[PDB]
Amino acid sequence: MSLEKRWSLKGTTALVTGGTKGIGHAIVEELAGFGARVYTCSRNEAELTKCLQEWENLNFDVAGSVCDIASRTEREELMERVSSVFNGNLNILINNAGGYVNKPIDDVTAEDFSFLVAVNLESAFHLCQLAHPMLKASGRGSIVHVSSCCAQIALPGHSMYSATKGAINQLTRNLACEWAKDNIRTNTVAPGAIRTPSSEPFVNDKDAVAKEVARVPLGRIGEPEEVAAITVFLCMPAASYITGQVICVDGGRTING
Amino acid sequence: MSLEKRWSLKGTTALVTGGTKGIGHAIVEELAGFGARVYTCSRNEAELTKCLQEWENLNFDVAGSVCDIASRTEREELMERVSSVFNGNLNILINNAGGYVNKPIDDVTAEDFSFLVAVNLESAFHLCQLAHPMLKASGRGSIVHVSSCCAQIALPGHSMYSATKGAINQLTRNLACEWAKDNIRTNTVAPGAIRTPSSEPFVNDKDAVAKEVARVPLGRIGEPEEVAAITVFLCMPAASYITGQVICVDGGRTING
Amino acid sequence: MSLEKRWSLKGTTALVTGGTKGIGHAIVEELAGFGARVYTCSRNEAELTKCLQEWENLNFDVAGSVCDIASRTEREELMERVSSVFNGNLNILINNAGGYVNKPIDDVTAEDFSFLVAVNLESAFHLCQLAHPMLKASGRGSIVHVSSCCAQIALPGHSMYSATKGAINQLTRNLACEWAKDNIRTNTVAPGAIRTPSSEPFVNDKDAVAKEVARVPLGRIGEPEEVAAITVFLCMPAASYITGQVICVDGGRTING
Amino acid sequence: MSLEKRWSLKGTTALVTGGTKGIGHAIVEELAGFGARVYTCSRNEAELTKCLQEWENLNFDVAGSVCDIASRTEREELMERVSSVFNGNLNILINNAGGYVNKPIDDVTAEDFSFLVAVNLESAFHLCQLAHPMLKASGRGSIVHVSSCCAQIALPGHSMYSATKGAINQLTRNLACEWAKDNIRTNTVAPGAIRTPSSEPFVNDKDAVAKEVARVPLGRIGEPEEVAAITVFLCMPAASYITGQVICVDGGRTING
Ligand SMILES: NC(=O)c1ccc[n+]([C@@H]2O[C@H](COP(=O)([O-])OP(=O)(O)OC[C@H]3O[C@@H](n4cnc5c(N)ncnc54)[C@H](OP(=O)(O)O)[C@@H]3O)[C@@H](O)[C@H]2O)c1
Ligand SMILES: NC(=O)c1ccc[n+]([C@@H]2O[C@H](COP(=O)([O-])OP(=O)(O)OC[C@H]3O[C@@H](n4cnc5c(N)ncnc54)[C@H](OP(=O)(O)O)[C@@H]3O)[C@@H](O)[C@H]2O)c1
Ligand SMILES: NC(=O)c1ccc[n+]([C@@H]2O[C@H](COP(=O)([O-])OP(=O)(O)OC[C@H]3O[C@@H](n4cnc5c(N)ncnc54)[C@H](OP(=O)(O)O)[C@@H]3O)[C@@H](O)[C@H]2O)c1
Ligand SMILES: NC(=O)c1ccc[n+]([C@@H]2O[C@H](COP(=O)([O-])OP(=O)(O)OC[C@H]3O[C@@H](n4cnc5c(N)ncnc54)[C@H](OP(=O)(O)O)[C@@H]3O)[C@@H](O)[C@H]2O)c1
Repeated sequence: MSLEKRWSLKGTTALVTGGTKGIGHAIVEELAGFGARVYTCSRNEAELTKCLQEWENLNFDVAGSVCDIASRTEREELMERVSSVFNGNLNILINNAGGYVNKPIDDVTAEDFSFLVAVNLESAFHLCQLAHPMLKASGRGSIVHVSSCCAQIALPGHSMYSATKGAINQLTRNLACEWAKDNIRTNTVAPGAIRTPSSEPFVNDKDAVAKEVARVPLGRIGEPEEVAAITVFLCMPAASYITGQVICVDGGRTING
Repeated sequence: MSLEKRWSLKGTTALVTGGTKGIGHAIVEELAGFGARVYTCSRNEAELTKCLQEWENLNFDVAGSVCDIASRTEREELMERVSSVFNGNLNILINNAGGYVNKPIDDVTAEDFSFLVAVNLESAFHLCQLAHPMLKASGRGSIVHVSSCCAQIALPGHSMYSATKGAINQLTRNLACEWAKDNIRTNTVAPGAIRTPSSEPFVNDKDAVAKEVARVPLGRIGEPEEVAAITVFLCMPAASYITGQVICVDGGRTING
Repeated sequence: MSLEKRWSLKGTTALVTGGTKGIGHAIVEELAGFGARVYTCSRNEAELTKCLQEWENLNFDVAGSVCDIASRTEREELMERVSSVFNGNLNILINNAGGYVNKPIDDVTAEDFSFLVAVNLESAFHLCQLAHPMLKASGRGSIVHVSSCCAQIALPGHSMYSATKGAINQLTRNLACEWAKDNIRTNTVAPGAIRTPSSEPFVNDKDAVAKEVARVPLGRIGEPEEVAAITVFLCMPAASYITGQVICVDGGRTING
Repeated sequence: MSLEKRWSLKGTTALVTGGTKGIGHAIVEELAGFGARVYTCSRNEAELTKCLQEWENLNFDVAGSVCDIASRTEREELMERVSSVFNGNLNILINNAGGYVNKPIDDVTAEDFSFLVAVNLESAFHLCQLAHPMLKASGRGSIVHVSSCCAQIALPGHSMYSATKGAINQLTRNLACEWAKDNIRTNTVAPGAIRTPSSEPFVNDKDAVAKEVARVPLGRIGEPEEVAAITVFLCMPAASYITGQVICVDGGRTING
């Protein structure tokens, strides 16, 4: 296969959960920029409609609908709309939307626990199950979860958040092996500190980011499109021999002494 | 500190969940053999009473009560009995009891998901929270989760089971870092195929174990006391500089090509 | 930067060691396909000349000279020619050329040891040293080592080969952290079994292929351009936040139980 | 086997390279404390003689001879003496003695490279080869390398040192798999900062200590016997199912964000 084909996504369809802000927003534009048809979602109808209007002016083909992926019913309705819009053919699934709690281990409540598990673990797992017939039908499927580099080290207050992301890391390996017979590859991008609306409060704390950036060899927090780039590459045919891998996008955070 | 003291557990107290069968049963006898006072539990009153009667004849000091660690209420009652029996001083917590489901990813039900998470992840997490005041009060605390070597590789049908065990692996690192100030170390033993009542059906399938043992460099399945030995060592003062680690007890399974 | 600029190597200069066959040949053509001026080498003058002739006819700007990277003097002369050709401005360094010995541990000779160390480890380390001033001068530097997925698992007869590759994996982390101040990133691509002239004896052993393929979830040996694609991506500005990582390109080999 | 027999080295024979100071000295006394007949070595005749005199007075059966493990001829003469002393029956091989250089990557000289490779990598590999017939003859063999926790992260000035130790980590996996048929297990203990005569310049730099201690969850540098304890455990029959593992002994250093 030629270079132009191997580095292209024209004629592919993709689903990105939580694509109205930050990393997921960058992933949607990065996928559409390489010729993919993108479907996304969020919980805010006004914000989602503004983004769909913005992407239309950029000549992108992006559809979407309101969906809280922490609800089993709404995950099923979402995959039913995706299956009808894309005619049951889905090439790409990006499990981007997540949830975050920053509390010491003693302070994690029962509701904190179930919230993180529902949005970070059960949602991705169920969406993979629902996507399986469509990924197999497309002929070339690519699942990319976005996890966190703190699923390999210990950060203060990240216990249950990092634990759910660690489960996602292992789920990557099971999916890659079980669904290899369906020509479906599964990988994970694990970001470090990235400038998103969710990381804004931490970013506006001068003393907090100074502690963080000092641990980063590249000496800065990452940008959303620095995560979206590798995410998109893993979905290209050029990555046809890469499956089951956890790629850290952290500027060297986790490997730094 | 002398060699005899560093390799001893005399004068310590321990809690082992699910200590009536298999690995947990071996852990209880291994802890008691080194002079520890052991508290354990299971869901079967008759079987638990027989084990407590057996350990009494072996001159062990083992107490216990019926408890389903998948229930939040029963976990709280258990830690209240442990706190009264041990006078609020607990040195060792062994999160041994677990749950297992063997199904392809497509077949994992919503009830399969919540069952595995409750017994493998939430129970261990909550029991650590409840044990924290007593571990800090003892002056030298040791938490050991028992996970699985399949939280680092992909085995058929192990998806959600391995995913919960992967979360346990990351939780080890958070606990070791957050509670280091309380002189509490946290580690994890990750067993391979071990001869227990739970692994019996797989063990009695000649073709299935032949596939498994062929992947094991040592050419056999492990015994329960091969897991209990390292578990006990991690609780001794000799392991005083080992914390946050995931030790695989698999006969070389996961590192074998 | 825009999408077009982030996914481009236009205006860059690169060095690939061993680009006349196999993976290195795929990397050269992949780099030039994205607009990079390439310099390559090998030990065979006639073969390198034919490659340079072929690449010029494909309108690539690729230069080359004969060099045995296992020779310190020839590594210095190589980096001297690269400096004059590119005017002391080098963006990319790909350490591809290596050596291989398949013998049990009892059979590895002292000459086998020193050969594997010289070609797989010392060459890459020294070339990084000699390239450091030029990479810093470019303003945007990217080092990529080609290691092996068997640096994480044990394959029969791979002991010393995998040991040197394991040393490469660690060197990646040191290079990423020490030279991040110079705007240089360092990563590593660790391939599985790839169809190259070196692997030809392994590929023509139908029994040995079937044994290896059975352990690969994707059910096949990789192709050279499947390694070259991710190699080139790690050199693009799109990978600006990825450093110190070892990316296994093996079709799921190392994570398949 | 019973508890007493599984946690015993009575009747065993061991070899520790570099047992006159620091970690190796702790390993010798720890092995003999459990009943093992030990053989050790160093490059200083007077110091080794005093150690042998001290160990005899403590009623240990420890023998020794002068040997520079960086010399192939002296490694062969060493293993020749070990064979006659133990009558060709060797249970345990501890590769403790090593070398260290702290320089930035730009400053590592060709002599620094070859020195680190010879003492940290080639010595251990060759000694394993020479010990293989004796370990197989013992009927129960155990190899333990002493690597470093910095073979998983990047510390300033550790590049080549950590690279050789990273090679040791991989060699552990090959040795465990190739020699499992001979009833030989191979594992690795990877220490953090330990109070040894070698680390004395680092320990007497109050600024350098505080910088390192701040990254250690346990908030202190380790002690030699904290490394020796787990080293001895991996040689006991109790560890019969543990092989091919790298156990970090660093107080949580490598997993602390
Ligand atoms: N520093 C970092 O940013 C960082 C570091 C490590 C890992 N990560 C991971 O990277 C991923 C991206 O995170 P982010 O930083 O972009 O912030 P985020 O809050 O995880 O992403 C927010 C986007 O997802 C949507 N969303 C949130 N919860 C949702 C739900 N339950 N159902 C449907 N949509 C939902 C949001 O829209 P609405 O709020 O309107 O629903 C918004 O469009 C996350 O999974 C996170 O765990 C981020
Ligand atoms: N091959 C293997 O055996 C293997 C491999 C990898 C990992 N592991 C892990 O090693 C650990 C030990 O497992 P195992 O093989 O000994 O079998 P297991 O079924 O996990 O352990 C059973 C013991 O725990 C008790 N138990 C089970 N569920 C419980 C609950 N909800 N509440 C309280 N007690 C409970 C059982 O008593 P009752 O049933 O009477 O309650 C029994 O005493 C598990 O966590 C498992 O995940 C085992
Ligand atoms: N299955 C696989 O192919 C596989 C698997 C894992 C890792 N790898 C790694 O991936 C890399 C690519 O290997 P490959 O299979 O492409 O090898 P290959 O097909 O034999 O290619 C070797 C290339 O490097 C050149 N070369 C070899 N030794 C050299 C030296 N001392 N100095 C200068 N040039 C030299 C060769 O040219 P001359 O021979 O004319 O000098 C040739 O152009 C290697 O580092 C290998 O260790 C490969
Ligand atoms: N902070 C740490 O201490 C630390 C951290 C990470 C890893 N490590 C590793 O742990 C191991 C223990 O190091 P250590 O700190 O105990 O070193 P040390 O205190 O300097 O002990 C060195 C011992 O080995 C002997 N020795 C050194 N070079 C030798 C050679 N070429 N041939 C024969 N014997 C030799 C020495 O005796 P002579 O000098 O009289 O020959 C001495 O008995 C080393 O492999 C080291 O790389 C240590």
